[PDB]
Amino acid sequence: FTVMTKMPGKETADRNDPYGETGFSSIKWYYGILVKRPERLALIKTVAPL
Amino acid sequence: EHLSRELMNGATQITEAVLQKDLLAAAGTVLYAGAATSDATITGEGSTPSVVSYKNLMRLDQILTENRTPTQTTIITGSRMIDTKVIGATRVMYVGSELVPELKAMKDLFGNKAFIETQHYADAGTIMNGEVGSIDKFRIIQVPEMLHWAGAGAQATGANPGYRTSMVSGQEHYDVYPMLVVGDDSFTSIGFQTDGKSLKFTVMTKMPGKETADRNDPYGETGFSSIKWYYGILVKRPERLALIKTVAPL
Amino acid sequence: PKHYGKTIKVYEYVPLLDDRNINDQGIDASGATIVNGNLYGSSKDIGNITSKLPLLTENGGRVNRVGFTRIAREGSIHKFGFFYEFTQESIDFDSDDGLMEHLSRELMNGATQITEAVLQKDLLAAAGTVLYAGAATSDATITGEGSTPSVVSYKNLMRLDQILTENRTPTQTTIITGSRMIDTKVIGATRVMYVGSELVPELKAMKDLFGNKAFIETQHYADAGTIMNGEVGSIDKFRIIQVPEMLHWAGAGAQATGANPGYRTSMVSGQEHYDVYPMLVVGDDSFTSIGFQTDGKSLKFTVMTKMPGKETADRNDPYGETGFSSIKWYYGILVKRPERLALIKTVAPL
Amino acid sequence: MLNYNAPTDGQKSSIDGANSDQMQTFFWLKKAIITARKEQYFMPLASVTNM
Amino acid sequence: MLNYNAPTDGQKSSIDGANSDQMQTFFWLKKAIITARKEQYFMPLASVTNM
Amino acid sequence: PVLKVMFHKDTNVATVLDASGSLSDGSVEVGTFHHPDETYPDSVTIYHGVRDLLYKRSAKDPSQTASYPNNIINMQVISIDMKATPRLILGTALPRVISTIEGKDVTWHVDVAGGKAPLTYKWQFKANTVGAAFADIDSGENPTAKTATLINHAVTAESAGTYKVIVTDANGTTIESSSLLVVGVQEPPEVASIVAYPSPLALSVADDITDGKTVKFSSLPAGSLIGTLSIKTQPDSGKATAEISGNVLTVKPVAAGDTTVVVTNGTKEVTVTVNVTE
Amino acid sequence: MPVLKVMFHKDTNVATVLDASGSLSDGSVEVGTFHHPDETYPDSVTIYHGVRDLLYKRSAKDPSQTASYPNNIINMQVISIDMKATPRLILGTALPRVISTIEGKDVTWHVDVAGGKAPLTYKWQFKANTVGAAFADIDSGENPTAKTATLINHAVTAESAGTYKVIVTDANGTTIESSSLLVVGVQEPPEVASIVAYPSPLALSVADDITDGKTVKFSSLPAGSLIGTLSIKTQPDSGKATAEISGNVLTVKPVAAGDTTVVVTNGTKEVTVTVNVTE
Repeated sequence: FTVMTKMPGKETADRNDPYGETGFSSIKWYYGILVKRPERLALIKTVAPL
Repeated sequence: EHLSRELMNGATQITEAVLQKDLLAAAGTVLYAGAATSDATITGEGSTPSVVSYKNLMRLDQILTENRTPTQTTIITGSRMIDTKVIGATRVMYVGSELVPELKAMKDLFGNKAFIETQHYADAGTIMNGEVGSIDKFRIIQVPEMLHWAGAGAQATGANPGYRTSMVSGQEHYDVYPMLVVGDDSFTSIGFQTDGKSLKFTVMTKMPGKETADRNDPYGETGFSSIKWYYGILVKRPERLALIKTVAPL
Repeated sequence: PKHYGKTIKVYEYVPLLDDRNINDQGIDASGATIVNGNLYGSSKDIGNITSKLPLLTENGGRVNRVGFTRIAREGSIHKFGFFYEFTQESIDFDSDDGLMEHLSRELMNGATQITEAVLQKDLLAAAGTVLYAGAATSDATITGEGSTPSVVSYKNLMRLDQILTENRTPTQTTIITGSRMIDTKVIGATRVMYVGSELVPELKAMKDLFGNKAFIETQHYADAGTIMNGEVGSIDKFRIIQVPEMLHWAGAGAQATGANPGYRTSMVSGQEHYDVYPMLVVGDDSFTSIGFQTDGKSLKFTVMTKMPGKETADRNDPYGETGFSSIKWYYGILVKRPERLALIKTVAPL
Repeated sequence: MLNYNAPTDGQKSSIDGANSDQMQTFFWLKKAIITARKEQYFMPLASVTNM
Repeated sequence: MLNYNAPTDGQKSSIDGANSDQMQTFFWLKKAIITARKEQYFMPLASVTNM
Repeated sequence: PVLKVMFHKDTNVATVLDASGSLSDGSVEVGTFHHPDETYPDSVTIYHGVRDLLYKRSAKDPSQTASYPNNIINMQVISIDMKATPRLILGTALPRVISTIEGKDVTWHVDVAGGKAPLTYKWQFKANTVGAAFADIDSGENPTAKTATLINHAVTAESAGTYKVIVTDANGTTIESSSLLVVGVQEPPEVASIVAYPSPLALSVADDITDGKTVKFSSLPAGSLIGTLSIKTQPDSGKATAEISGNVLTVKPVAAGDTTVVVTNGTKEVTVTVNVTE
Repeated sequence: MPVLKVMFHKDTNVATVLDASGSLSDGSVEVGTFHHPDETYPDSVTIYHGVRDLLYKRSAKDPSQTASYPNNIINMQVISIDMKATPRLILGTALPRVISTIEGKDVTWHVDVAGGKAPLTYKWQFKANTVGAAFADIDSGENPTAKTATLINHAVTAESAGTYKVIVTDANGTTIESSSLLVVGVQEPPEVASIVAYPSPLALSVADDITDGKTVKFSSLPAGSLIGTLSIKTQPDSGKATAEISGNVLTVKPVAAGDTTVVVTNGTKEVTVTVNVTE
């Protein structure tokens, strides 16, 4: 996870918000898998009781 | 790295082209080859085509002497090597690659070869950067990026004997090519915040990350790179900028 | 290297101001999306350049955005080889006990000659700067008769040098400024050109733009400058090197008739056609040879020999009377800068 | 016969099936081809007056 | 904006022209997948008499 | 193509023939094979094909089949006589991509060897639009489409696409090559001026009163869109009359003396001086 | 890339993204249009990047008019985006790139598609591995599964080998497609090792079977071997029964009580049918 945070103040003062009253926090990542032997993943599909 | 190098190369080329265009437009001493009196009359066909001649160069030198444009080079009085020639050229002329063969085929007043190649006088005098030879009064410098006026001449037809043309409004017209002499004190560059230089590039680069993370992009996925500058010239002595307008062979 | 197929690929990065720079990144000085992102490209027209200048105001903004591009070049290798066979009797009963030495020497000489010919043919086919003599526009229009035969002239050499200067092909030699020996001449040549024996007389009869002899023999400047191997003289900007095995396109020109003033021709499909001869310039960094398992050489010969005896006694020859010797190799080139390979095509005198 | 064939031309090697191909059909020469900066002849001619 | 796009899916990157594409669109895992030898149950049961 | 192979027992001569060929020298038919190979076109050849065919025939009698070691396998004594049509080979292939700009002429050239002469050439074009298929380039307006060399004068943005050439020999065997054409397009520069030619316009009342004379207009720089022209200021009606159609002004004399016509595209103006003589 | 309109209310600072045929009568001004699945970078940008680009060219004092920086709409934190256009169509479950099978096995393809405007229609096509073959609609009448999301090609032969393509369309006519190569692996038929007759023995009654007789069917072993052309090598005793063979079926008719045999051959293998005739 990559976390970016910018608190209110000089760090967010800009022509859009000259006073720098807002901040933000974001999180992002990359993910994926490679399936080598799909036949070794077994699955049963069924209904379930209430 | 490739992109930054290409950006800087483009910037320098653009500045060179702009300065050249300004110098060409600022010329006060303009001479038209053949019988042409304006750009629209520059023609490669007919009985008197607008091709630069030896007498045109002689008259350009005459005009530059009448208005007292200072000379740039000293004459070469010869060396002791065999097959070397003395050179009386005292001025510097800038031409494009398109005109060089035309200047090499030029005849003098007696019908002989007017163009002198650098090897005939390289031993006695210094060869300038980009020089291709000399004609009676001018030492010819070939400029790789010499500009021209595409399709600014007369209308070309099937009678075109082999001069370059450009398509204008669906019709073919002759190109006009410059032969430029840049006299001393003719112009100066206006240097604003350039620290004594004629130009100064300001390059701003922001890479993706927390530098570009913003209310408009909380993730900072994008960056940019920009280049900017100021430029201007002051033309002091427009008559010291001499120009010859002519067609060029294919 | 091994296990990468037979091909080599390389990137070429185009400059911003270039007509090959086709991209969709363009935004003009008013902020509008535009079809081209290379500004004015390779244009030299003053009017076009002025309209596309990246002008900027005090407000800044998203104006004058540009893009870039790159190209991929490629080349590949190919397989070659040949062999010959002999019997035991051809060795034992032959008068010359040194026959096999002769045969092996001739095999290797032939192999080297073939590799040289193949490289020359590839270089000739890969030329990006091709010039046709006379008024010809292709091989089939190269003619030795008519009102304007396709014979190399002073202007063709001038134009070839001009083109090589515009595309910035580096020069290969420096000018010779003369000597104090009487009867010597100064040489302005800066490039090296390769021609065959058949064209040299035509070059030696060439006239400059004013009717004087254009060809300068080496003795006239050998005192002041080094003479290159195979050099015969200089014309204008080129120092002429005579290649003993220069190749030509036999019968590739236009049809030849009784009007032929004396140029070379070949019979093609029962019909007479003019021969086309090359004048080749090999610029620096124009190409490279692909060396597969050649230990840094452009080529490597593998020789396989089996002599008569038990080494060749087999189900097919129970007596072991026959032997063989073979040669094989790989070769290929990668053309990096095709415009730096210049070529003039012309007819040649008989 | 197991043949290399010509994978770059769409002719697969014998070892590769309908759902396989050569991983490395070419070698990448990592040194790129670049052009040099164009020359300038008029910029050196300009004198500078400070603004 | 110069975008990577999806070269593997036929969407060229902004930097690649008609003559160019990505030299490396994937990473090759050189440790291959193989299947083990099938088991034998009757061969161990066999005694041998010399012929 | 399918190549028939004939074998002569007494001379160990294997003759390769077209599918329809035949011999009457006592040779027996041993089989046929595809050349070039359908799956490995450039990995085997006629020697391998003949060897494979001969491997499955008896050495005692080539008419009958046999297995090893009673088959013909010693190729060292087998002479292969080639009488079939030579393989069609593409000598000079087209450049996979060609890049240019609008208004440039583009040439494609192909060299083909082998096959049964005479060869025929047919060029095809496929536009970049979705679902566009190859269509023959009509050889009528463009004669070069029938030859090995194709020339397209003044290409445009609509010329961009894939160009393919199909070469067929006398036996109907086909070989083709393709190239992609990329046409660089740039925004047309804005009109910086309009040029009139001739200007001045000389008229004679005696000679020009019926038909008048014409002035043509062009834009600078060349290739800029001149737009719609109109007369902003008419000439003096006592000296001349003027009408404009497209980029052509027609001026008719009325009486001797000088006048002017001002033509505009709405953003730029050009004055035509008109000199009228008796 | 369906084109989407964008309209902007200057007081609420609300950007409504609508369909090209769509409209809003709330005081919103059209600010432009943009292809949503972008036509060059379909997965590198979204609606946000399109609204941000259309609003940069419009004035922050009157969105109906155009403007340049620094007087354009460029703070998107204050701007909302109200989507009222059809959602983008998304292949959630694509087809495998290649399915490998053997002859006689049933194959099943299945696509899952999200977004679009209901109802989503489906159309399966097939291209042959033959030369100059073009995609052609699978008969949705013969195979009723070719009009659904799951195609089922039962008992695939070598002729089945080739490219299958599904085309999913929304109520607006927007499409999206997926393709799969089928490889149908083929093995030489085993040689016939024997012919099997059933029933054998054949029981006949003179009273019941004299008109129509009874039939014996033949099969090859192993299963899937080519039985070839069958013929009677040895007829039954004509005083007990008569026999005729057509294809792989022997018909035997009783004549009188008692046992007999029929020998059937394919030219390489033989099978004897015992025939027991009762009164």
